[PDB]
Amino acid sequence: QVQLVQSGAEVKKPGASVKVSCKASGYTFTGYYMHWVRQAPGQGLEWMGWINPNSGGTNYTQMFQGRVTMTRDTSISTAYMEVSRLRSDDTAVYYCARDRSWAVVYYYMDVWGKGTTVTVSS
Amino acid sequence: GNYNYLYRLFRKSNLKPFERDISTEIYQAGSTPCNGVEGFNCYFPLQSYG
Amino acid sequence: ALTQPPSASGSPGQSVTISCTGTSSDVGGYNYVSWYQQHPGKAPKLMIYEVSKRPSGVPDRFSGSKSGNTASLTVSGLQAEDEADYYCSSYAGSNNLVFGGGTKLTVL
Ligand SMILES: *[C@@H]1O[C@H](CO)[C@@H](O[C@@H]2O[C@H](CO)[C@@H](O)[C@H](O)[C@H]2NC(C)=O)[C@H](O)[C@H]1NC(C)=O
Ligand SMILES: *[C@@H]1O[C@H](CO)[C@@H](O[C@@H]2O[C@H](CO)[C@@H](O)[C@H](O)[C@H]2NC(C)=O)[C@H](O)[C@H]1NC(C)=O
Repeated sequence: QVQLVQSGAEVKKPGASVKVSCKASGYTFTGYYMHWVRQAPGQGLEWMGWINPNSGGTNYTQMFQGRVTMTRDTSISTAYMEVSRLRSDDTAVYYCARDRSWAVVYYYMDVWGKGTTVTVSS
Repeated sequence: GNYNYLYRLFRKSNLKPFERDISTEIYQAGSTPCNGVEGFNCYFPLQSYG
Repeated sequence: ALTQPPSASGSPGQSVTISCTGTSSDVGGYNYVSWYQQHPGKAPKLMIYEVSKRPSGVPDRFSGSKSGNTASLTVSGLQAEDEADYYCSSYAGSNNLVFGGGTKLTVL
């Protein structure tokens, strides 16, 4: 099993916060870097950032640095992605992804979660 | 669990006998250095056993 | 972002190609370009991980290689199993990865 267990769909008020959790299973949680990518239902797909369970270092794009934070939890073998202001522009299905790379941070993103649907309403 | 036990994976050079490299200084890329950021290039040197 | 043609067409048993016209910068000399296959309603999987390499479980019908600035992967002998859109990806400098817009593989 390399299947990622991903949290259920959440609906949020606009402007507020939301957190998405992905639970790793089967594979070694430590070295394998975990990226976070968003897919809006309109079109396309975009990449936010990664958390590594080994060191806990983060990186982000300019579009999300200072607006969204990520964290790990090695106790339950899970990593959390937090969004500060759930704008109406951010209604998307958020995907958590693993790289082929063992302890290095190449962006070879292989196995993806089932899809936590995030909805922003008004 | 049991992720406390770490081990060093990448180092710039092989250790001297009875050396104790406690530094988590980021590994060298081969390209221009990464002065405190992980990612593509200059990876993290430690690794948890699991 | 990486510019990309929107669509491609074909029939089962034929050969077609897809591409995304990234710049010479951030695609050509900046390697680790990868593509992904995404059915709607389900998670995608990596289909070409290096510039020209297939992960385990990839069928032999898929092949791709960068060509100067642009990158392209072509599929021959397709079937109903390949009715999905295809996204390309590159490093594009300083941990700032970008995806392409995505082209949809269509089969008659
Ligand atoms: C993610 O990695 C990039 C790559 O180095 C970092 O970008 C540089 O960060 C330094 C320090 O803040 C700045 O002086 C440079 O101007 C940045 N360069 C670019 C092109 O952005 C970025 O800071 C890292 N982000 C995090 C959260 O660690
Ligand atoms: C990493 O490199 C960046 C880029 O040079 C450093 O940022 C500069 O730091 C010097 C001295 O601290 C300042 O005089 C410059 O104004 C800074 N420039 C920018 C664009 O931020 C950064 O300090 C370095 N960090 C470490 C930990 O070495």
